[PDB]
Amino acid sequence: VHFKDGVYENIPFKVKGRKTPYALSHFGFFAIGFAVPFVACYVQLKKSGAF
Amino acid sequence: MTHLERSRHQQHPFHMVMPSPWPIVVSFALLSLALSTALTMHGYIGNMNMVYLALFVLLTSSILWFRDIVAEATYLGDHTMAVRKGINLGFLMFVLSEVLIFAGLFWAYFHSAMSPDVTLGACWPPVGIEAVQPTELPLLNTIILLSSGATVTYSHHALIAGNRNKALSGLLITFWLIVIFVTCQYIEYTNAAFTISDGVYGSVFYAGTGLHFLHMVMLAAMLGVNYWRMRNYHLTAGHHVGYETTIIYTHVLDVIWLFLYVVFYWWGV
Amino acid sequence: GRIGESWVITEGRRLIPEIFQWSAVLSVCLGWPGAVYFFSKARKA
Amino acid sequence: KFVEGLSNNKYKIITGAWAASLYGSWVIVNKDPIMTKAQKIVQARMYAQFITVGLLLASVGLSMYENKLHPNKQKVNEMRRWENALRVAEEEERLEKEG
Amino acid sequence: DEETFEEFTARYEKEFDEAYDLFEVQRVLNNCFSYDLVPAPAVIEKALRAARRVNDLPTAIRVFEALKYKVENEDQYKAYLDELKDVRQELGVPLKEELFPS
Amino acid sequence: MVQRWLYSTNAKDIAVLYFMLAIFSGMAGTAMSLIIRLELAAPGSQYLHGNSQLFNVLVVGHAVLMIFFLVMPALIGGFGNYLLPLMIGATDTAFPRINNIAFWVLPMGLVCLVTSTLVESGAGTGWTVYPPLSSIQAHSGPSVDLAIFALHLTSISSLLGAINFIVTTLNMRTNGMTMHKLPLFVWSIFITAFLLLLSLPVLSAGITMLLLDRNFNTSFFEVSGGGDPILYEHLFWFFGHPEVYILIIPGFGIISHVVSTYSKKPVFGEISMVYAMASIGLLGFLVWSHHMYIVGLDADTRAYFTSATMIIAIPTGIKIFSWLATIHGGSIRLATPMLYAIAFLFLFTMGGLTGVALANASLDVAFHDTYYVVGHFHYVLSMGAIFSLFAGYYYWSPQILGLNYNEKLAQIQFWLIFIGANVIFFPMHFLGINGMPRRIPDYPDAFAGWNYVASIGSFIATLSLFLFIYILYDQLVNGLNNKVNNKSVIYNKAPDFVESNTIFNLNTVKSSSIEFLLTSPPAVHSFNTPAVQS
Amino acid sequence: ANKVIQLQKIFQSSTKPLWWRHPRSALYLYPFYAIFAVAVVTPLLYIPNAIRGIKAKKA
Amino acid sequence: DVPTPYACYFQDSATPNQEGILELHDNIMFYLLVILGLVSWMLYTIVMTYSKNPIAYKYIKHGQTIEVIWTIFPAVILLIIAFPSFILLYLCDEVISPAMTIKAIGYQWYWKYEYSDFINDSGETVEFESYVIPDELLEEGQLRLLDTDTSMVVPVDTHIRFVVTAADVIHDFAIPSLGIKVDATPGRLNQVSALIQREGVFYGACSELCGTGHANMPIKIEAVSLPKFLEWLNEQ
Amino acid sequence: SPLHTVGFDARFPQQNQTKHCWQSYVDYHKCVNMKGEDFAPCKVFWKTYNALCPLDWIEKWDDQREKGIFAGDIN
Ligand code: HEA
Ligand code: HEA
Ligand code: CUA
Ligand SMILES: [Ca+2]
Ligand SMILES: [Cu+2]
Ligand SMILES: [Mg+2]
Repeated sequence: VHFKDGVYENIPFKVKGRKTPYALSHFGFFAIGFAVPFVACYVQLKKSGAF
Repeated sequence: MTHLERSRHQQHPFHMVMPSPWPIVVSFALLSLALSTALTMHGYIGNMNMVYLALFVLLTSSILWFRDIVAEATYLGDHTMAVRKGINLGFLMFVLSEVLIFAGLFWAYFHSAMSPDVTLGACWPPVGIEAVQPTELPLLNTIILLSSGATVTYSHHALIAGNRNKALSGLLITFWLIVIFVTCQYIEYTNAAFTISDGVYGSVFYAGTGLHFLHMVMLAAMLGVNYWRMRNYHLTAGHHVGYETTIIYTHVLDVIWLFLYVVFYWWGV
Repeated sequence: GRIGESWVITEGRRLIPEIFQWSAVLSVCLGWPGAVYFFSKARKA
Repeated sequence: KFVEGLSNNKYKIITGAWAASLYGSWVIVNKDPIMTKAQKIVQARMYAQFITVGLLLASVGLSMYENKLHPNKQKVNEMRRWENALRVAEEEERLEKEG
Repeated sequence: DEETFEEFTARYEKEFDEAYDLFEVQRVLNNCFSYDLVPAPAVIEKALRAARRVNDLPTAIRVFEALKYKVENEDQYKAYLDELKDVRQELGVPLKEELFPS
Repeated sequence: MVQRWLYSTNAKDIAVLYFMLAIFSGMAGTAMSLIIRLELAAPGSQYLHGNSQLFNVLVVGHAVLMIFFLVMPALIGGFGNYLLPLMIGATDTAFPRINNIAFWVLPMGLVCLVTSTLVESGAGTGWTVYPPLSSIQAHSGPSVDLAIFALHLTSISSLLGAINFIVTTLNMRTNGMTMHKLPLFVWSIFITAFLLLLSLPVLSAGITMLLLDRNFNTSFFEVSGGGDPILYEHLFWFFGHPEVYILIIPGFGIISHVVSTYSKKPVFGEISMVYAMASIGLLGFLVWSHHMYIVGLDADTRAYFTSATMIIAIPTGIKIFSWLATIHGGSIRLATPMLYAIAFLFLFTMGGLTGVALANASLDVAFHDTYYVVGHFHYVLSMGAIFSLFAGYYYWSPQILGLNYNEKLAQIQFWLIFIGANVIFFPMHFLGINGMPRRIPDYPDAFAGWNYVASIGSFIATLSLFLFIYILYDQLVNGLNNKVNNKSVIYNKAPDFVESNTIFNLNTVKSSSIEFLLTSPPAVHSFNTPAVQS
Repeated sequence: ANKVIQLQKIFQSSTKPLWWRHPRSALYLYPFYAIFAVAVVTPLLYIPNAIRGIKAKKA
Repeated sequence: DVPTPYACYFQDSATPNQEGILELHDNIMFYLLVILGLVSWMLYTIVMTYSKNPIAYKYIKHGQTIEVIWTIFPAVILLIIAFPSFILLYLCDEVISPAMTIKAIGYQWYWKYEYSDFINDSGETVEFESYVIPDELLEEGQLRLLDTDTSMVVPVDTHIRFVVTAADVIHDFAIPSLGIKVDATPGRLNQVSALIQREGVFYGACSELCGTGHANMPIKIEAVSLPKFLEWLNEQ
Repeated sequence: SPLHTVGFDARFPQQNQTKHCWQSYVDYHKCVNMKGEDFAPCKVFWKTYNALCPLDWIEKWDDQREKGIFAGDIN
């Protein structure tokens, strides 16, 4: 398929024309990744009665 | 041809594949298969219906992928000479990877057999294990594989030689001999004394020859699809690459069955 | 011919300060745990 | 005489004979070139393993040529090993009694 | 290259004589100062005349800046400036230190 | 939007999906290492209320995420799939649906690894999942099965991509490019793909053997039944040392590009670098039992393995001396990829010298399963491969994104990670030489002194990672303005000393590969007509 | 029965996606999406019981 | 004999094996420091004299007369560091005429020791399990995560042979100041030797991931003179 | 010194000594059928297997020889 060229069309995510700020998507993409081991820690500590 | 008309083609011999859903569909099928078997192995799912559904979805998605490959190769004319060379090289790297899987399994057999344990009795095959004798049915299984290669060789060279009936019949004989081998392996597995739980001997034996069994049932499947495509005139006299990969596959399953034969049935008894 | 100042002088006056700079950079790059041990209580000071 | 002396080199000569038959039949199948290299490989290999399976049933033929020499092995030199492991315990017991 | 120094000078004299524009004289000057030798006075003279033919003045200043960076001493630089003085004053190019005095 | 990214069939899109997954999983693994290192900061239970199983599960997740979900899909998956077709002049890879499924089987390995963490207790077994600990007696439940399936899906991806790479650079090279005239990064991905193709089968065999042992009552490594776990150690480490050379060889290619373009002179003896990489890849299959020096081998076994582990210091030494020779006599332009490459050239050699300390089995009885080994491999991993990965990002990001990064922030980020990584991983040699064992959540109180300074350095490293996240945000938002103001380096090569500022303007890029000649962000159809080379 | 030219003339002169161009593609493709849609979301429903520790009923 | 805070070197040796391991390590570290000084000096001087170099010598590519030298010179330094390593490797393996055997069996999170020579007047085999003293029952002055309730007592100036195995998973019998590190796998029996040269007490730990009690699994060896060993063995 | 131990044996002079204790066990228990009681050098085998083979294995193998599940030849 012929796809669009340009500067922002090579990324799966939207940066420029958005109704929400981009830093929402950007930093919530990485805070979820930083927060998977904390969800892991929480459920394996609630399973072991420490909470 | 003129510049104006040469400009309406690709300028390079390589297949620019159209976007297709089957990569992500097979990926989700492998996900469902993994998540279903890891929960039915431990009882969090009642029956095997989820694993059966997942394997069925995996198989049908692979079939739709292969259907699109057949459509590209036959009905759109997208497989040039460079693409053929690339497909043959990719299949050769694939069969090298599978020969290396079998080399790992042969390493497992040899590490158990070169100097065995004390819990089997410094013995190979272990005490109480009634080993499969190499003379009765596995000799017939070597014979119907060395003959299946001889059938598929003349089927191939008669496909090149212009003959139609002499190639279809040779392919049919090859396919039926492969399913003769698979039913004989099923008969051996039923009338075998030891099981896969009977120690490390049953482990390594059934691992090696059962991986070969699975490769042979996929070989019977691809011999069947080659018969279908040869009867329905998809395969041609100069452009038959899936047939060629199946011939390579037969002739490597032959030699690894021979190594399985002389190791698992002659040296290891 | 060998016009000008000698090459031992020309390259000694270039290589001499960089030896000392390399010594300083190497000792701060390797002996930086000595600066933690010196202020740790295990030295009893 | 020679028979067991290279019948315990039994599965080390037949794989060498397989390699000899494939890599020897390779030049006879490659001296007349019009086929592609893959067809030459599969036909040379098809001849070569007919040779190794025929030589392997000659292998079992030799296997019962050869042990009418001495009957009932797989134990009659576990006899050897256990017999002298036994009286090498004897050689130690004595001069620790008298040493 | 198993080149002697004399083959270098005779190669680069006729290499500077065959440059025909500003890209070529700057290119040839670059890849003659990119060797492990200060060029001889004759090829520096040929470089000056070549920059005269293309009519670019800062390249004939950058020639002397380059050999200042290229020689080992400042007395080798002053030896170049002695018997390259006649061609430099004939062409009328200034050295960079006397043009931009610090 | 669904056909470009879900149904994808061009390599340059699959590469950025690989890169997004890689940096997501690297945030996950860095969080796991922060939890590990925060628990290890002082003796006694600190943050996880006892619960050493959770510590072990986090160590497993940290190792598996950082190896199989950051470094491999970053280096091979992103940079190879992006750059090897562009540097051999291929329009795309051969077999592109294979190239798409080799990405999309990685989120599925990720979700099964995360639910491996969430089921009964997680698989706390090390990343080398040794039986009988990894069996069904010592690990009851679906944790280890799901971890094994994560390894299966990652091995499927890295085998299919390896086949794809081998065929697409043996078959789709452009019309002047013989094999001797390849770039060094293409040779890196080539040799890496052969190591993958030759080594991933034995790993898949070993962990399928383990899975059948766990669930199907078979006995490959069950002692009461005839097994041997040393067979698992052999079958694992026959993959495990080729795996760590797979991790480093594209780093060698990235460094050989960066060092040459920021020294402004070509690599000293390029074909000997290709020979050295091929010798490392060949000799990496002959050294696997240097991880098994303690298990009880013979003396001649260990003598051969010290010899073979020692003689791989020769081609790596050839590569590193060639890097010093190709920066000698140059015109160094100290940009951020050059800073990362010089830091590679120092810290990788320190890790390799501790590696040749470990190569002696005579001496490895003093260092096995200690934090000395942890120091060696975290040097050559988080300062070899991570530094070459950062170098590749800062080297290719403005070209293949179209957006420049803040240069001062990039150098701040470099100096923070170079300080912080040294502060983590340099005292680990002191701990390991004094006898501190591996994989312990708690230690004797005499090991507190270097553990505290290591976990202080951990915060410097993750602070520089957070700075890198902000650098990505500033590149994606203000990347068109960074070209206009003087916040970024626009040209990675300055003019030569006699090259005018106007004669530089007709020849702005002077590269020996196609990647920097393309249009910024490169076209969806690059190479309509094929590129040509003498 | 040698329909290959007649099928070439359909597959090349078509607008639909390649897995839809055959006339019999609605018979394969519509059941497969339902079977696939249940096959990928039914283990995801059992994921919470596997987290909690609730085994299925067998006796 | 015990780790010290902020240490950076080996523990103090007690066997000839460990005192040879220390000398081989220092001999390797000698040439390693030579090579490190070379490459760090080059890496300093190159980026400090060619960062300010505006003309790059872009025609230096081959260097034939010195590529052979930096291929050959690493090989001879490998040979020099490999000469004593082989001697130590073939010295530490021989277990020749030992005066004592001791079996050490790693169970999950205790060690089980077994003197099996019947040199006693009781004539029976001596076994005991040595558990970590837990943190709440440590009486004052005891070393946390190192002290045990029972101890392994060994005479000095005696060739001892440690036969090491396990029961369920892979453990590691490791004492660094004695310089023994030996994997306890549940299928086989390994052996190491030692000759303790000085009396004292030497600590070690399980250096193989056993599970959730892996940190709580220490080794404690009291080496005494042979009278005191005999009077210890007369009870247990 | 009253201290005496198994010496090294030329059949097994390497690090692994599993087939030292197993071989001396099977050699001891295949004494006393062919050899019998009160035979003076089958305590050589006895000291060799009980000095270096662990108690779990000894009682497992003695249980197995009372089973008929012992994988040696001592009958
Ligand atoms: C890829 C390899 C890799 C990397 C990078 C790391 C990085 C770190 N690791 Fe570790 N580690 C291992 C591989 C790695 N590790 C392995 C294999 C084990 C063995 C497990 C076992 O014993 O079974 C281990 C175990 C291990 C231990 C030993 C603990 C034990 O034995 O149980 C410790 C000690 O604290 C540790 C801590 C850290 C810390 C603080 C970092 C920090 O350095 C993190 C800082 C690093 C960064 C901030 C990198 C930048 C982040 C990115 C995401 C790059 C993004 C850039 C682009 C995408 C262009 N990890
Ligand atoms: C990035 C991947 C990577 C790389 C490149 C290396 C490189 C090397 N490694 Fe390492 N290693 C690992 C990843 C890596 N390693 C991992 C992940 C583990 C632990 C696994 C686990 O247990 O979980 C490990 C552990 C490990 C062990 C196992 C020890 C143990 O577990 O007890 C050994 C043993 O020999 C070893 C040695 C080496 C050697 C000799 C090199 C050499 O290739 C290094 C060569 C480089 C140099 C030698 C320096 C440069 C050369 C010169 C300057 C020339 C002059 C120098 C000389 C002549 C010496 N390392
Ligand atoms: Cu026992 Cu770790
Ligand atoms: Ca702690
Ligand atoms: Cu390794
Ligand atoms: Mg270990």
